[PDB]
Amino acid sequence: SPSSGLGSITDLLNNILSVANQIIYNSAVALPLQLDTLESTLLTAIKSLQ
Amino acid sequence: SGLGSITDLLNNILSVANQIIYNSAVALPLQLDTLESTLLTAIKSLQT
Amino acid sequence: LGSITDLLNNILSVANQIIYNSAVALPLQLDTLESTLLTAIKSLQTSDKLE
Amino acid sequence: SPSSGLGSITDLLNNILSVANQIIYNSAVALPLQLDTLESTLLTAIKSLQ
Repeated sequence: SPSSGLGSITDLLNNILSVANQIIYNSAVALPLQLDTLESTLLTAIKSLQ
Repeated sequence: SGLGSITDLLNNILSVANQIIYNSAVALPLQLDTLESTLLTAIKSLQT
Repeated sequence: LGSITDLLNNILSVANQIIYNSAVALPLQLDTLESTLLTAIKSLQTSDKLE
Repeated sequence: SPSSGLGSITDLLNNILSVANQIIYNSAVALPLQLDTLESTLLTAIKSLQ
């Protein structure tokens, strides 16, 4: 209903898209980076044994 | 169910999306830290 | 109802599944990874006391 | 594009759907694959002292 209905719906959809964009950053960049760092830390501690 | 209920759906989706931010940016990273620490101690108990 | 209502219902549905994956399935895999590794390390100690 | 197509709204819903899907793949498949690859690497590093 002019023009706010389009505007209010458009604004929520815009919020949701920015959050999902952040979630895809967390899952495809941040966490994979955290797991790589964790692997090598532990991998180093284990090789530190022999 | 006019514009209002669609606005409820949107709020429900936004709220759930927020929970997913918590899980992925807070809970999982913290779980990984706790795990890293537990294994680090155990490996270290082999050393000394 | 309806096209937008249908799309939104789908999105929500995928979202609830993402909540399960990230709050239940992944933490379970992390716990099991921890358990499995601790067990490898530990059974190794138990293998020290002999030979 | 004709107004009947809804314009702003329709593209947003498609993007959010596309992203949600990629998030599903990352949490259900990619991260699990990386976790398994991690566990093997560490186990193999342990297997190599034994």
